[PDB]
Parts: sequence; structure tokens; C-alpha cells
Amino acid sequence: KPLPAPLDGQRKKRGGRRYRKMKERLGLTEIRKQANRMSFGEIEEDAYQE
Amino acid sequence: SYMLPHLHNGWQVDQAILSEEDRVVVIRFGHDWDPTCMKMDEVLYSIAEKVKNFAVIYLVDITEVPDFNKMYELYDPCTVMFFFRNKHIMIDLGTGNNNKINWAMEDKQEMVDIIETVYRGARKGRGLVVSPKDYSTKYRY
Amino acid sequence: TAQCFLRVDDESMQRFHNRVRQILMASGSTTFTKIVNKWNTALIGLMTYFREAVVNTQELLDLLVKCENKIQTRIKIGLNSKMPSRFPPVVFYTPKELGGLGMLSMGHVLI
Amino acid sequence: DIESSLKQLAERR
Amino acid sequence: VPGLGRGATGFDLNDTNYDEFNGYAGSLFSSGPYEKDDEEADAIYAALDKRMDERRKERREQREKEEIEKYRMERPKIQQQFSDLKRKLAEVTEEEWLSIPEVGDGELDMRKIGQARNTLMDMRLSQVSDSVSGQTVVDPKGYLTDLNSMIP
Repeated sequence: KPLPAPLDGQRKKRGGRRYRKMKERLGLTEIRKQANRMSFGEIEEDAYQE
Repeated sequence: SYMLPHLHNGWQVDQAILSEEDRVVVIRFGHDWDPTCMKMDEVLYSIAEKVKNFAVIYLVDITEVPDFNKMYELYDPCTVMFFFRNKHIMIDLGTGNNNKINWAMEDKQEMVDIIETVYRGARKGRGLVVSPKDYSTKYRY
Repeated sequence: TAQCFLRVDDESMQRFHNRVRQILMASGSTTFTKIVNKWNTALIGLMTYFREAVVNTQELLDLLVKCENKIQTRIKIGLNSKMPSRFPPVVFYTPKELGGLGMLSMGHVLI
Repeated sequence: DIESSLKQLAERR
Repeated sequence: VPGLGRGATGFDLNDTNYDEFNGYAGSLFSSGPYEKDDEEADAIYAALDKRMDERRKERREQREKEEIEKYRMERPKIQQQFSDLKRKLAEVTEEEWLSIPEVGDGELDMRKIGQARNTLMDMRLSQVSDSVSGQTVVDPKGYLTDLNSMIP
């Protein structure tokens, strides 16, 4: 049971119809909005809805 | 047991530090009699076949080769120190100093993570690798 | 015709103390917000289940105060390495929307 | 190999 | 060769050799500088110490020996533990000590009485269950056969 070496990617140069398909199907883009904002002024949900 | 070959001669240990450069060299300066060094050796044996592809761990006996305990001043019963390509990397444990671990780490996962972080820092060249742990406290509750 | 005096069963208090101890011990690398949320959930459950009996059981109130103090101490240790001399409750008890930990505590923490 | 070192450690404990 | 050849620096005063009681171990006087006069003085001092230690020495020694004998009943050394096995273990021949493979590669029928008891209990219950009034049963044959009677 070997352990993978502590190495990472070298550099990024490709994108679009070559690596974008994987980033659109598998790592599909989420909403990225209405789920990361907090609205520090108001309170949308209940005090203990969680 | 203690499958990790202890470098009896001090100069042999130094050459072993100069032997490997592409991996992590960890020397256990603890004396094999004490139970704390026994637990350290057990933890090393847990990661003996895991971090082997990325590190080379050797044991040491301060009684056999005293120069390491007199120059580096390793007075702890079992202190774990690192040396990467003739550069003793420092782990940011937060215990006031960073030369040794000085704690009988009974968690194999914690030791593996520390070894991986030390290797990453040595690759990045940071002489003081930020340890991904809150070692400044007992981490118990 | 009578008066049914009530109090939290010692088994329930033991379970609550065990849950608090586990949450404090199994905090680990979890963010302070996560620990605060877990403590708030535990306190909400304990108070909503034993709605009335949580007051008569003075032992339960003392246990709740001790648990809140332990959680605050753990949060302070996670924030400050040393022991903070009377850290303000604003750090702990401020709601999540304002950026605080959003702690719901039944202690007598006078502002 | 490791047998001698193990015996040496055992004899002192 | 010293450790300076490795180019390493800092960041018998060992902690194991040190202690709270009696400080560190070892003798502050080196064992080297001795002589015949040293031998005579050491002999006189040791004789005086032994004489001053013989007050209760006999009774203390006897009691300690009895206590050690008693503790031998409940304190087996790890070595002692496997001592009996290790003594007989030497009887393995060279072929036996070389064929050890790598670790990488009438009678009592207990269940018979249980099965008999279970069968008897089931038979008795079924006899009791045969007296039931309206226990229903849906035949799996019909249900499975008529399962595909509404399939697309």
C-alpha cells in the first residue's frame, strides 16, 4: 500500500472543449449565487433554522 | 523489533543525511530503552511502509552517538528531528521551538500528515514548514 | 387537587453532558462556527424537550453553565493561544449575520 | 541484523 | 569524524540521566583518579558503612526475600512468560526452521439438538396455528404471474 508522492500540477495552459468539458460535467458549475451571500444587514432565515 | 535501521556511528548518520536528497530524512534520537521511544518506534513502524516512497526514517541512540545530543542539544527522552538535503527543516508545531517534536505522537494519521507537510515545505524550500496542527496544546478534551 | 413537581431525569442530564463533552473533544480542526452551531443545536434540543423541567433541576442549570463556559474556553483557546482575561461576549454571542459565533446560551451573562 | 539489536534492547529492559 | 562535516548546527546533561530527586545521575568524582591510598580509604569507608548498616540488615533481607518470593507468584517477567515456550522452541530442526512460509500466503453435534428443538417448536406452533380462523395468504405464483398484467 504505497502513498502518492507530494507532487501537484505543473502549470495550466489548456482550456475550452479540451478541459472545459470535465469542468462542466463532473465539476459542474453550481449556482455560485444566492447560496454564498450572507446579507450581513438582514436575516433571511429563522434564528435557529440552521 | 525497530525495523528502522539505527545509524550507530554519528558520521554514518551524517552521511545518511547526505545520502538521500529527494526525500525526507527523519532521525529518532530517542534511546530505545525508554517506553516513550518505544511508542515513537511503533508510530514509525505504522508509517514505515507508507511514507517510505516519500521519506527515509532512521533511528538513533544518543548513547551510541553522543555528538548529535551535544551539538544539536537534543535533551528530550525521544525527540524527532528532520533534515532535508543538509537543511534541518523546522516544523511550526508552536511549542516555543521547532527543532524537535518532543511528543510521543500516538496518532499514525497525524504523523503521516506531518511528514507530508514537511515534504511539501522542503520542496517549497521553506525552512520553517507551517505544521497543519495545533501542537501548542494537548489536543485532548 | 395535586401538584406534579417535575425535574429532568438524571439520565437525560448525563446524556447532555456526554454530548457536550463529545462536541468539545471532537471539535478538533472544525471551525469555531461549527462548534458554536453544534452547541446551539444541543442547547435548543435540551431546552425545547425539557421546556419547564430545565428550571427546577438546578443541577441541570449548573451543568448548562459549565458546558457554556467550557465551549467559550475552547473557542478562546482556538482564537487566543494564551488565556484571554475576560474576553467580551460580543465575540461569542453575536449573531451569525453580524459575523459572530451566534451562541444561544441560557447563562446569566450580563452585558 | 535486527535480531541482535532487538536482543540488546530487550536485555536492558 | 565529528558532525561538522554534515554542515549542521543548533537551532552528560540528558533529561533521562537527570531527575528531580538527587539531581542528575552519575558521580561528580571521576573514577579515573584512584590509587592504593584511594583503595585503602574506600575499603575503610565501605567497612564503616557496612558496619553501620547491619542493625536490621538480617531481618530486612529475610523479609525482602520472602516478599520477592511472594511477588514471584503474581509478577511473571515477559521473558518468563515465553520462557517455557522458548525452551521447547529450540527443538525445531533446521528443515523445520527453514520451511517457515511467508505470512503473505462419538462426536458432539451441538447444532443437532437446537435444530430438533426448533423443528418441534415449529410443529407445535403450526398445530396451534392450524386452529386459526381467518389467516390470509396471497399466493406468490398468482401475484408474480399477474404482476405483468398491467406492465407497459
